[PDB]
Order: sequence, then C-alpha cells, then structure tokens
Amino acid sequence: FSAPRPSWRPAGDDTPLAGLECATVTVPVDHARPDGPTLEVALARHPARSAGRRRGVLLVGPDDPGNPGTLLVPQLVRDLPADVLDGYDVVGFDHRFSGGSAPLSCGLTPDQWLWIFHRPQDVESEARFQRAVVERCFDAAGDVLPYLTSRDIARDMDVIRRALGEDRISYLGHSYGSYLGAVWTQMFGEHADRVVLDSVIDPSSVWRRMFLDYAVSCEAALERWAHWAAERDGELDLGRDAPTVRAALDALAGRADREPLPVAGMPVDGTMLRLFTMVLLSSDRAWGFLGDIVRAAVHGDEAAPSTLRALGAMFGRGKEESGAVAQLGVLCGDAAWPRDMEVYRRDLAGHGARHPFIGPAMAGPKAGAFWPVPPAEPVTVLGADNRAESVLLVQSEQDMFTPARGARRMRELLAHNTRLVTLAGAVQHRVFPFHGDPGVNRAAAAYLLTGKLPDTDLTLRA
Ligand SMILES: COC1=CC(C)=C2[C@@H](Nc3ccc(O)c4c3C(=O)c3ccccc3C4=O)C#CCCC#C[C@H]1[C@@H]2C=O
Repeated sequence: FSAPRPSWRPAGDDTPLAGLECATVTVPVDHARPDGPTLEVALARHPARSAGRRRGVLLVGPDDPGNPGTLLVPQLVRDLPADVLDGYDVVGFDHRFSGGSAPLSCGLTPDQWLWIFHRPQDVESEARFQRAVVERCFDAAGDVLPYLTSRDIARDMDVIRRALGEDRISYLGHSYGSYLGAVWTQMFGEHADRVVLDSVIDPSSVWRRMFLDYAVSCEAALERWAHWAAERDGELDLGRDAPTVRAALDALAGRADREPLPVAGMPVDGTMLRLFTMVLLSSDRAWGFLGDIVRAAVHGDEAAPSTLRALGAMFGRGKEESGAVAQLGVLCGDAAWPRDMEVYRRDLAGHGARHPFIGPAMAGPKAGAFWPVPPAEPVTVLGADNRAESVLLVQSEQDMFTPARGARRMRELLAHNTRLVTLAGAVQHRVFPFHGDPGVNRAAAAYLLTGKLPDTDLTLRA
C-alpha cells in the first residue's frame, strides 16, 4: 500500500499536543483492498533532541482501546529519561476508529458507554442490554466495525513505519499497547529495532478469559485496600477491620445501583462508582483519593476538590463515546465469544457470585456473544517464530489491570528474544516511565539506547 511521507506541522498551542508536531498517515480500511476506502491515522511526534545521537523512531501505541495514543507523547516527554528523548523521535498514534483517527459515534447512551462494566440484573435482561449496544453500533458503523481489530491496527503500524521512511523501528506500549506491540512483532518483527512492552496483557486470554480473571484481580486489590483503610478508621471512619470497610463500600455501591449518587452535580450510579473505585484501586498512590470519596459519600459529605478533579476527568467533559465503540470492536471482534447463554448463566452464578464486586459484569452475557460477523482471522499466535531481535518486558508485581502472570506468559511464549524486569512492592499499572522508578527507568533506557537486554530477568524493589 502506498505510504507517502507525512506532512508534519506544529500542533496548536490550543491543543494538548502543544510543543509537538502533528500529521496523519493514510491507511486502507481493508488492507486486502488497498484501492478501496481509506482513513487518516493521526500522529504526534516529539523529535529526537540530538541528531548526532538519534537512533531512529520510538513508535508508541495506545494504552487502552479507544484511548488516543497521541496523548501519550506529552506524558512521555514529561517522564522519559533524558537520553531516550535525546535519541528517539517519539511518535504516538491514535489507532483506527478512535481519537482523531476517524472516531465513531453511534448514538450510545452514557449508560451504554460502560458496557464492559455494566452490572447485570439477570442473564435475560443483560443479554438484551448488551445485544442492544451491538445492534446500535452496527446500525451506525457496521461498514467499518469488521475492520477494527488488533491485527488491522498492527497492519496500520507497519504502514506508519514505512510512511516514516524507517526500515527498522522501535516500539513502546502499555497494557493494550503491549498487546499491539506483541502482535506487530509477530506479524512484522523483522522490522523491529528495540521493543519495550509494559504492563503486559496475557496474549492467551483474548478476550473473555481476561474479563474473567480481572474479576479475581479486582477482589484481591479490594482486600488489600480494605485493610489499608481499616488501619485508618481514625481518618475515614469506615471500619477498623477490612470486612467492615468492604461492607460499607458494598452498601454504598448498592444504594448507587438504586439511586444515582450526586457528585458535583452529576449522577453517579453503581457502575460508575465501581469504575471510579477500580481505577483508584489500581495505584496505591491513589488509595487516599479512594478513601476520601468513600468516606464522603458514606457520611453524606463532599469529597476534596482534588478527589473530584479525578472524577471529573473520567466522566465529565473529557469522556468520549468513541472510546466505548473502539473497545467494542477490538474486544468483540478479535475473537469469537461463546454464543451459548448457558455458559454465561452458569458463570454468573458461580464465578460472578464468588467475586461479587465486578464478577457479574465480567462473567455474564457480554456484547461479544451477539456479534453479527464471524471472526475475520484467528487470534494472533505468539511463539518461537517471532522475528523481533529483542523485546524487553516491564511489569509491576502487583498490577490489578494487567497482572504479572501475563508478563510471565509472554516471557515463556517469546522465550527466545525476551527479558523480564519486575518491580516489586509496586501496586501500579503502567510502570516505565510514568511510575518514576529510577531502577526500572535506568534499565529500560539502557536497553533502548544500547539494544542490550539484561543478562537475566531482573526483579527490582521500588
Ligand atoms: C484490552 O481491552 C481492555 C483491557 C483492560 C485491561 C481494560 C481495563 N480497564 C482499564 C485498564 C487500565 C486503566 O488505566 C483504565 C481502565 C479503565 O477501564 C478505565 C475506565 C474509565 C476510566 C479510566 C480507566 C482506566 O484508566 C479492564 C478490564 C476488564 C475488561 C476489559 C478491557 C479493556 C480495559 C481497558 O481498556
């Protein structure tokens, strides 16, 4: 496919990309039909600060499906070690049908944007709720949704590499970006220079198995936070023991299921409240925020303005329906979900009830069960034939969203070309470089700049 060189221009100082460059790259909707329709994939670049030390391009993928990867470049400019920013053009992209790359709008209600985490009433009612999301999105975008897959994004990534005029390219990806990098190396690894995958999705869990295991991780994180909160009943007044704290949290969410809780003039229902809980759960540096909002909502008080500025971030003016549709296409389209409602009925009553905070939303009949198109391709198989010269895995020992088991699995599947750096003591998600750990950042920067993996898998302590 014809990949002309991008037309870089300074991003406006009225944008979150101020100080960077912006461009688009043309990709075909159907990579098998390169003369068919196309779309423009948005890019953002921070050029290497030192031409004499320039190694090439560090391509950066989105960290969640639907999350604009261009917005990672300012975060990376802020936190990356200086010699990395000296040596690489940092180039982030918004994956097809998200962000500024032809985002989709299908008329979804705000309640439907949270289809992943939606609390079910029963199998019958949730099957109706989730199928409705599918039929709504296919009514408005059924022409392109079959081309919103992880492998098609990986195809876009190689068009971008060629449009940038690079024979070899480096890659950094977090969470979903770790999977995009893995898939891209399996498909195009002969073009890989240095690769860092951080907070590593288990590539054998695509995707329902990941849903089910997340319910377990969430329970474990809630138990560690309930103990932490219990040790602080003298500030939060939620209980002097974890089960008492959990019971308060549980009842709060139960009321929110009945009646939306007014938070700074916006209704917060049980699904939204549980989502805010889980996001704050994922980093122990955010556990104080969680204590604050639970304390306030329980006692009918107001949360600190700082706490609300995290809530306004995830469900106020920032939020986008385009992200929910992007999640739908990737999560339902990469692999065929079980169609039989018996599977979901049983898993709700067993696994869901055993992991009650988010288990029911994870085990019940999700939109993928009702997908109207067959899978276009198998799930990418990672293995010994991966042609990437080297891949560094970076992983927090305690990560609620992408547990360390996924990184360990990737380390086995790609045993021939990977090394694993684990950060112990970290209750964190997305480590390099945003966590600011000197050990992790030094090791990852040395690899990116020398191309040398650690001699052995490393376990560092924060
Ligand atoms: C591959 O698809 C996904 C992978 C992972 C790990 C997903 C992960 N959610 C997140 C993982 C890391 C995050 O920082 C976040 C989120 C959010 O949900 C989120 C929602 C609203 C505001 C902020 C966040 C958020 O900050 C969880 C779970 C279960 C099923 C599915 C899928 C999506 C899904 C994120 O996209």
